[PDB]
Amino acid sequence: GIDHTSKQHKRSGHRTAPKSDNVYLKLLVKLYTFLARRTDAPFNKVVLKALFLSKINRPPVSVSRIARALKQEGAANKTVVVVGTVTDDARIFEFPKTTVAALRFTAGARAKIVKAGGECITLDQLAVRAPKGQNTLILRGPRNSREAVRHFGMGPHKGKAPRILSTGRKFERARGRRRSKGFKV
Amino acid sequence: ASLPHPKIVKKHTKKFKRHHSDRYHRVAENWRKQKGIDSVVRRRFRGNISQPKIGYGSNKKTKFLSPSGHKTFLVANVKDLETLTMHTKTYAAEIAHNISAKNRVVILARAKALGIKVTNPKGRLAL
Amino acid sequence: SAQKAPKWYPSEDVAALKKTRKAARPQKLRASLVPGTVLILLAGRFRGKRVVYLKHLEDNTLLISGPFKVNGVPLRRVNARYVIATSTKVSVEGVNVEKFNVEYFAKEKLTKKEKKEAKEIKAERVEDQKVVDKALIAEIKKTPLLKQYLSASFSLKNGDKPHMLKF
Amino acid sequence: PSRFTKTRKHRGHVSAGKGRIGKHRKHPGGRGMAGGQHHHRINMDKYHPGYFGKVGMRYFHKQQAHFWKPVLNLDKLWTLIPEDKRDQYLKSASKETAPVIDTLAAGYGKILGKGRIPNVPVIVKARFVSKLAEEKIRAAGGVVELIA
RNA sequence: AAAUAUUGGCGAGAGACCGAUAGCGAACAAGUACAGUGAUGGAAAGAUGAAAAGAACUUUGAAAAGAGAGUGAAAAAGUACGUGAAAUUGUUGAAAGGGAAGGGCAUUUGAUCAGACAUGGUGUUUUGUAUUUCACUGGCCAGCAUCAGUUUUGGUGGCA
RNA sequence: GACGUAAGUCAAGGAUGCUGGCAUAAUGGUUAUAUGCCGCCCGUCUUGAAACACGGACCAAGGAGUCUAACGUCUAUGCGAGUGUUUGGGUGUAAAACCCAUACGCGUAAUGAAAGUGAACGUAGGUUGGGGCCUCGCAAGAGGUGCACAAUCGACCGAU
RNA sequence: ACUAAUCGAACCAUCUAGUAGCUGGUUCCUGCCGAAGUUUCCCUCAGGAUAGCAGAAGCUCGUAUCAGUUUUAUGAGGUA
RNA sequence: AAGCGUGUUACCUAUACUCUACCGUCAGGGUUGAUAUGAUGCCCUGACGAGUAGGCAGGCGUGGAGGUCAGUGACGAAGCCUAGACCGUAAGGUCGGGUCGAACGGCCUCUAGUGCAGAUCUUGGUGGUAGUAGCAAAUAUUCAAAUGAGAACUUUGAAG
Repeated sequence: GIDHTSKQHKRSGHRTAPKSDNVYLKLLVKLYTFLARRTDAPFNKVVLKALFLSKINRPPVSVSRIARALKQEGAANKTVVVVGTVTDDARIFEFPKTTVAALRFTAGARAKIVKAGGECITLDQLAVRAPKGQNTLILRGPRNSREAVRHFGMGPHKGKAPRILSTGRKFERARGRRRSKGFKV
Repeated sequence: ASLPHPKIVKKHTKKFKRHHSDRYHRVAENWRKQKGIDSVVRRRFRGNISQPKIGYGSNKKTKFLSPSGHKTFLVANVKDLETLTMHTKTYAAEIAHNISAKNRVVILARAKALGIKVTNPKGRLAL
Repeated sequence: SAQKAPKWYPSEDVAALKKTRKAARPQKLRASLVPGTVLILLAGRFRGKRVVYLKHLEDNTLLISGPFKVNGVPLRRVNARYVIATSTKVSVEGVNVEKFNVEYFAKEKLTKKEKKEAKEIKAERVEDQKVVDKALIAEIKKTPLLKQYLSASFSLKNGDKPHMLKF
Repeated sequence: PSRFTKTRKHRGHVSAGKGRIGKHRKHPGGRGMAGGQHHHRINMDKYHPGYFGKVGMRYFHKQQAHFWKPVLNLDKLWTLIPEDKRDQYLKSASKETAPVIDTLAAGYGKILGKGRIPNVPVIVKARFVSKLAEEKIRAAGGVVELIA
């Protein structure tokens, strides 16, 4: 007998392999797991870990975010790495020249980078030039900006978005919402 | 004379029958849970049937092995045996029920000449 | 193809035996089993037969020769666990046991072809048995009643206690 | 499909996933949001505040046509111009002949003021504008013209 | 007029449909037999065999029918007819059996069942040159010796 | 590691050596019975079932968390500030497949009840922590940099 | 009382698969984890809603802001 | 005392603990410049394993769709029986024997009216209860001949 102090036979709770089925991605995973295991730089050990993430967990990193990382001093020549795809943007107008490696790039994204003189490559070519990740930088997409992130944390005095298919006046704007009617939250 | 293997043990030879399958002809012989609440067999009152559990698993280096020392593998024609010919040491060819006798004779002749062990050589023989 | 195939094909090469760290350590006999002591056979053709121990072999077995003229038991080899030693010890220095060895006790060549499906002592065996008993009979005769002791069988009485018996 | 529906896995278990004690009935708590004021009060309040009751005057025959009002933030302003001429227009800021953007033809109602447009002359023809969207484009030298 | 519905009727074509306790209630003489005064209700019942070639004829029996025979690829297809399961029953055989029997652990007994390796094989002259005509192995089960691990049980030594 | 001057040996990171008998019911399997001990009749309700609680004579077949409109979370996929061809049109080997314009939905701005109004002083702010990266550092470590994200204070739009 | 063996509201069909917090049943395997009968509110007491209790999906990180614990010091309590 | 009270030891046994083997789960890992079936694989280490409701995963099976196995098949498919065997922990699969006569499998994927012991379940069928209860109101029949194979019930006669 054992006084099991916790969840015995507990699973890690961390993704072991990407539960998706794209063979190319699994091929790419086989690349980094050899790299992460046989290297020492903690860089690749985190790039691979973020590779298992879901569609929501790999949000589209805007090239505008990329430009901001370029504006981050001490990183002018640093190559940019983004797990997940990268989209183009209309807010910005002049993207400084650099090289960016990421999963995917939209039609405008590839166009904007190339017409910026940039150099987009895959994670494979990323390994080729930077085995241990020489002067790289990892950029993660915004994760607290989805729909349902505003929908969690419900409760009175919580002030979070209410899940409602229909939206507008006379919907969730009655007693209990304003102290005028009944109470307020 | 195959690759020698660790000494064989099934670790529970007796087959698992459903509770009270003996006394009722409409209880299917194949094993099942019997997930009632009153069930004596659902929790293993000593002196009653022990439901299958992992610990009754065989050894990994014996899984799917014949007591003769082969992993059986059935066949239906000469061409299917060709994928086996190199591996006479580990796999044993086997003839299916739905193979004609005149088909069996050419199969057996081919297999025996190749020395591939066969596990139903005496089926549907003509005498 | 009513059963397609196993993809992962197991190997066929036999991995060699591990270099086990075991050695042929020589046998160390007991205190009561001394060359020249009187033994009693326990199991086999000659159960309960009084005999005399001659020489331990490199076959970790006991060359035993009760006087074949006396007990009708000729020279042969027995296993250590199957004999009880008796404090009665005789002299064996006067008899030589040099040429009794494993190849001399080679029973016969058995194979899978020249086999007697249905169902002749070597002459030289008799004389070497004779030459051994020459000194042995002259030796055993030095003390009274021992000839009869080696002649007679051995059997337990009623209620006699081996745990209390002193051989 | 159906073979992955866990009722298939559940098959054999007496309650089929709805409990031995509860013994899933037809409609225990009523139908719909029944009893929102009697025995569902807390859910209809602590998850859905402001459910029961009304507010605001009742608009009769409210036609969506009048309240059509797409929003065009100044960052999105340059999207209307074609990509091939977009770069051509970012460079060579031509006050003498500056591009026009027909947000109305683009079906964009009112110009808003998210800001940060390059200091180039741009003519904007939109139904509505803000206070500072005018200011920001005025700072960039652009003028705005009004079309219904 | 058109574009639009159509489970009625007819016609036409299809089905990732059902396959005779399903599918129309109805695959068959079904809205039938059958019940109810009536309003109504409402069945069960598809398949021998390629071909009836549907068992002539002989015989016992009053006859049915049986035994023969004969047709038939099959009569273990005979109109009580594709295959023919079980519950149930009979017969034979096998067993056991003192108010249950039935099951689990393991074993005896009895019945009954696959497997070894009997290898091209330490080769050893083809009767006008491919039988190595002696085996090399491990199949099973044991015993002994030496060990390693776990541990048990003493007996003796020195010491504080 | 020990023994060893070494050579190597070894009780040293998991059993070898030798011998015998048999090669089949011999071992083993299954089974039937007997034996020792044990075993309540199962499903369900209940705190409590073996119950003097209820269903269950038996057996074969049928037989029960499906479908869909709207969605939620999560995941997978494509695209991605867009997105969605299949309302329709063209086309066709023809209910297929392929192609195509239009708007149109949802997001790309919210906010008020409404009139309306509608998000940059700042490097899109600061602070704290923050993976990773970079500089130095044999290496700790030091710094610089800090994505996402956590909390806070700001700023801006709307409402009062 | 009787109104076709049906009567304190006949019978036939449709609505209609009327209804149900109530009873009964809910069909394969094996793994891994693993409960509650409690807060409050309800014409609420055989039921619901919530909080809790469970699993699963995981995510950010890597030895910590921790601990059904003791000790030091320091309180506070009105039971024996 | 085989009682009481007390104490000394020795001993017996739990799925208790310790050691080992094996299985599975989990955790940590290691495993590609010509070394491996080219990795959700293999390998190493260690810790664990109860459990209804409930949850999740990996699995077998049924009806069908697509592709594939130039799969099986009248010298015998499916089904069925089989104290015959084999494989799996099981879902089950495979083979052998017998009947049988015409379609059916394995793999990958897809789909579903998809897995039975229950529901005073349905339909159909057969039981023990069983050659038993019962076949007893109405006074009541008998002899003979005849038909007929067969007569208590048929005919007739003679009675009552």
